Amino acid sequence: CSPGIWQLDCTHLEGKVILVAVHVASGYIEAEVIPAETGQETAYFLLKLAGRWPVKTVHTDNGSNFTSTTVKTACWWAGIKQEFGIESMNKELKKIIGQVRDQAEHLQTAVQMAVFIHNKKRKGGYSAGERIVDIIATDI
Amino acid sequence: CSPGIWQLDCTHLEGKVILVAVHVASGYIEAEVIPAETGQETAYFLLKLAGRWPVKTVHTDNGSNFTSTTVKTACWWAGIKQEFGIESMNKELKKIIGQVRDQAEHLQTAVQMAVFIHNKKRKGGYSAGERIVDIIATDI
Ligand SMILES: [As]
Ligand SMILES: [As]
Ligand SMILES: [As]
Ligand SMILES: [As]
Repeated sequence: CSPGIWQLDCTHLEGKVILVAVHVASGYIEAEVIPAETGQETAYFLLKLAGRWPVKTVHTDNGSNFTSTTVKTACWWAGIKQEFGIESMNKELKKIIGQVRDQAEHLQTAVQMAVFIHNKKRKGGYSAGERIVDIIATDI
Repeated sequence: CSPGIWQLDCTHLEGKVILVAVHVASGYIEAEVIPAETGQETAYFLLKLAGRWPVKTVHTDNGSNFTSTTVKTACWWAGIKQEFGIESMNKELKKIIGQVRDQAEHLQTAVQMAVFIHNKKRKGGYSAGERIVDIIATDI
């Protein structure tokens, strides 16, 4: 699929919220533990993502995630569209979080350790972190 | 220079702390407004950075920035070394922040807008965001 398509959803763990972005073409992920599910936090994450990758469109599993004017303003400013109307990651990620959870005091540390492990793991046969960079560089 | 060298420093603005990472070979930046200058926040940012890019070494302008065991543990786990013993960005970035500051309520929004503007600006003649991806993909 197109190199500009992203998936953005939130999951819950230990009473906290984890924001999870997936680059659909590569399987690369970025993730953050956020205070709670707020439009303001979603908007921040979108702006950071867009300043780093060529983000064209973002899909989500919960469309109400994007209804706040803060989110719509971020998407407007960054030139991002949404699709009005991947699972192997959110499973794998929570699996990897589980494996490393006791090795870190704060969930946020375990989450970033798990993202690192996911993006560097070679499946075949590049890693997801290698694929995204190769896909983006190629499209240039 | 080598594609694995990063620069990480903190600057201050409006009573808040901005963490600024620069990919030395490309001029690409990532930045975050953080509560205050804490080892814990530095460690989080390092782990996120490392899960996304092939980070080998990080330089800083304030070596005491890296003395907390939290930071040393993050660097240990991610395989990152520091150099025991770029300015055009921190100037340009605060300049760009200034230009957009009134267009956003929170400094954190202005910071991400400024990072976006910096990484997408074409100097010549790719943008910094294009250069980093091309440098990393090539080194694969
Ligand atoms: As969400
Ligand atoms: As959007
Ligand atoms: As700092
Ligand atoms: As280090």
